[PDB]
Amino acid sequence: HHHHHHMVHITLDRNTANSWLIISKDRRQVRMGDTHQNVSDNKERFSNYPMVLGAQRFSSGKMYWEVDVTQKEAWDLGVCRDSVQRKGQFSLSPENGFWTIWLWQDSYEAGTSPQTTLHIQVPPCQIGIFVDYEAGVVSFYNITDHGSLIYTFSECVFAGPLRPFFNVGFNYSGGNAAPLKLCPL
Ligand SMILES: NC(=S)Nc1ccccc1OC(F)(F)F
Repeated sequence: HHHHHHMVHITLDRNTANSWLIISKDRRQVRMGDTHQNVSDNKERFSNYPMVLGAQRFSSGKMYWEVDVTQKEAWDLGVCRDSVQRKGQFSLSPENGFWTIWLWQDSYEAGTSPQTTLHIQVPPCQIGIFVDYEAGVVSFYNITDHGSLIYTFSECVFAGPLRPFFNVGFNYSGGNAAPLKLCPL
């Protein structure tokens, strides 16, 4: 791909974070803490899952960013509507306002309903995310494998402003403590 030149500087929005997340000073890294992180509750926080949004809102144009997933066992990445549900149980689907991929139990899947199996030969350590608002496209790239395509959502019906979306995953196994990191341009 030649999407790198639409690079945007993403930062994480603390106010949206699940109360167990720890976001770095520079707002570019996030990990699962081993307890509640001593913050007040608010209507923006994701309650049920270790999720957080980017601060940036996109309603036009082309945007690109990269995320480091090194030595994680589980995570979700992509974009979502600004108005997605925060409280309770929900599935990651375009019907619910999410355009995402994930790693879970040694398989990669796109968050369609029902989910779609991904075919990745080189497990990625960094993922590129490209959004073309006007075209209705969200694409994912394997930066570890020379930028190879992972998945494209097309004919997207965004129906609102978009925010970068992250899930660091639970750490029941003790093998998923590593952070998500926004990579430098
Ligand atoms: N709120 C729920 S249902 N679970 C949850 C979410 C975020 C951090 C911790 C959580 O409970 C757990 F520790 F049991 F997983």
